[PDB]
Amino acid sequence: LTEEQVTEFKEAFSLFDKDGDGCITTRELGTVMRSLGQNPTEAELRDMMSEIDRDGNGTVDFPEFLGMMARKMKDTDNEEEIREAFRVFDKDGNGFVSAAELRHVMTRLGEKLSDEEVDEMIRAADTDGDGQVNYEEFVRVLVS
Ligand SMILES: [Ca+2]
Ligand SMILES: [Ca+2]
Ligand SMILES: [Ca+2]
Ligand SMILES: [Ca+2]
Repeated sequence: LTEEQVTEFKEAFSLFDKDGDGCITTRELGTVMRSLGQNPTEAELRDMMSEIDRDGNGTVDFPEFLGMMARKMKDTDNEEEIREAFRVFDKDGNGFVSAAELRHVMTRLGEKLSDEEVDEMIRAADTDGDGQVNYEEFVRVLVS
């Protein structure tokens, strides 16, 4: 992460760590959520904390909080990277990747494929039978 990002996350952490002791407990997470107009149960708060408490000591320190934010940012970036790739493959912007578009963009990526090979790729990913690859069909492949 950048210095900047670490700084914004340190500010956020400080808002949860009400007593300033360096860790966020389930009670402090309760106090933050109620201050936002929410009202979780104690079981729900233990469950939310469990997902972020990497070492299992029951509370969340700043390295664990930063690890949660870094993984959230990476998930958002991977999703954006796959969307951007789809928009680059869909050269005419109609929302579908055709066999001709896929053959052409693979050459830009350094792969010279035959029309039969690209047509096999289209049929493997084309789960609705329209002969083109739509965005969700593309995501399915890039996630497998
Ligand atoms: Ca604390
Ligand atoms: Ca911990
Ligand atoms: Ca297209
Ligand atoms: Ca399709």
